Amino acid sequence: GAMNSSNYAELFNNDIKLFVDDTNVYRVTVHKTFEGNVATKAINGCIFTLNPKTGHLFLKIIHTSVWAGQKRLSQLAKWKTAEEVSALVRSLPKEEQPKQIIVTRKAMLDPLEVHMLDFPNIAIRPTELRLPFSAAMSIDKLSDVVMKATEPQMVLFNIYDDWLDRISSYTAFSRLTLLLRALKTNEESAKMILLSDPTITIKSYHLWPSFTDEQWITIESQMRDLILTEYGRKYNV
Amino acid sequence: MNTVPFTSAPIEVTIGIDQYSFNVKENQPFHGIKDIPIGHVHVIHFQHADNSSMRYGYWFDCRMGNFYIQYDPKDGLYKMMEERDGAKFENIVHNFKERQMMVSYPKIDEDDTWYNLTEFVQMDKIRKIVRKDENQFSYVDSSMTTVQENELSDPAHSLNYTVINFKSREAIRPGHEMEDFLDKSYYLNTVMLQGIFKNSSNYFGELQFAFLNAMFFGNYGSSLQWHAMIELICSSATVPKHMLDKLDEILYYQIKTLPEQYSDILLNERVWNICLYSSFQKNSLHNTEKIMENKYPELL
Ligand SMILES: CS(=O)(=O)Nc1ccccc1CN
Repeated sequence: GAMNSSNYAELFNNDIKLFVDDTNVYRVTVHKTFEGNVATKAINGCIFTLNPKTGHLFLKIIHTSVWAGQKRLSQLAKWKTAEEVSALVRSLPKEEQPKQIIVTRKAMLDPLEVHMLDFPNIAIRPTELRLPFSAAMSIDKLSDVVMKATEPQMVLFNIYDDWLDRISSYTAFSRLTLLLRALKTNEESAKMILLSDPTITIKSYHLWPSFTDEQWITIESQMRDLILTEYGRKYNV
Repeated sequence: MNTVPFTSAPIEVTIGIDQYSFNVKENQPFHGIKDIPIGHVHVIHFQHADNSSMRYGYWFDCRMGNFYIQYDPKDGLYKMMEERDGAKFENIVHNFKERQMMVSYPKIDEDDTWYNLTEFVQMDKIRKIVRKDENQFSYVDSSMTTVQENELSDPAHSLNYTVINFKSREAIRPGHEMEDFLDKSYYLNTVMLQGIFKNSSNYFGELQFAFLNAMFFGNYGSSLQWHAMIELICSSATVPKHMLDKLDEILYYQIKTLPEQYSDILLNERVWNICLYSSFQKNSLHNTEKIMENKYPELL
């Protein structure tokens, strides 16, 4: 069925699974026209497809040309997402195909179920977790590859860098969701925290800085403080 | 006019004949139903006074044989049987009519209700949904499941309606996923009409039979089938104009006949609101929308 806090360790078991988030597929800027009406301009987007056990991220870049001449784009975006996830599954060897795909938004269930009818044994599930994957475009190297794309493209990343050499996938997922929640709540301050110390750098082959174990504890504390600080600013607490 | 005699009525029972019904007391001198209109299928149905569990009954057409009802004290139900001795049968009926031991099928001359509910229903198609080839009539009851229900358990006692499933490979062409899911015209026109049913008359016959089994027996799988066959049409952007006009008439008479007090269990809110107010055909069912809004405005 649906995925929640009761069955949370299921994410880190040995059954291959993917999260799919479609919140950055169809992206627009809204502006005034010369006549004073309002129009949208699409910008490149991405599908965020993540294995939470291994950290492997299949980032399908959605180039603005896919919307040309199409109507009802917010509806089309869900079906394009499901089309691309289905194509990804079919591209993987059988032993790498997921046994479950967890969508972060319930509106993706029917499009994905329909595109995956050929795979009756892959479960398509919603979740009651509120996951901050929309903030993926706050990760500088991911935003850069999306914005520079001139055509459709798939780029593979490990969203955990090398963390699994030192921590479990449960802890790595918790660190990722804390970082992304902080970037979603106050992007400027979160990036300040992550980069304030110029002696800690991001390796060329990594997304996040090369913090020691003790430095990650400090960073994580500062991110929790940031989230709490913004919560107090929001609700006047 | 044809006649279905009863050997006797040993147990108290409410007897239905098409949309009519009457009560028979235990051991009352009741010997059947006369003046049954030729030209239509009919259903004779039962609900025992001491155990309303299991409504059951029989679909038949008097042009196909001479049929009678006899209670079976072992199996505990009124059974339909065929009499092959025509002279015996005529003699039995004449005696019971002379003694005025039969109810008359009470059709008002002005009243086309039964024709309107059975216009496309044919005994030959009934006998393919309800499989018991040794009889010319077909038994249905409240509890019988459909083939589709069994997939999701005795196959000999099932209702073999045509399986309709909107999230199935039959309904969705590889490469046209969004198109076929949001506009079911392919599935309606190519898969179902051209492929399975052959013509719209056979499709409407099955739809009408599903409705009638839902209404007369409280058969849940029949109700599911009726709504699925409506939704498939309403969710198609391309439907022949003659089919939409006929559907409106079919549904109008079904909604008109439904007991007001059964509307809560026989009508699916989601399907009807979708069909009348959101679907491609939301403006094509004028007669049905008007009777629905005036008779069951709560459901909407
Ligand atoms: C079955 S039955 O016998 O009650 N029928 C019937 C029909 C017409 C008039 C009178 C009767 C019986 N009182």
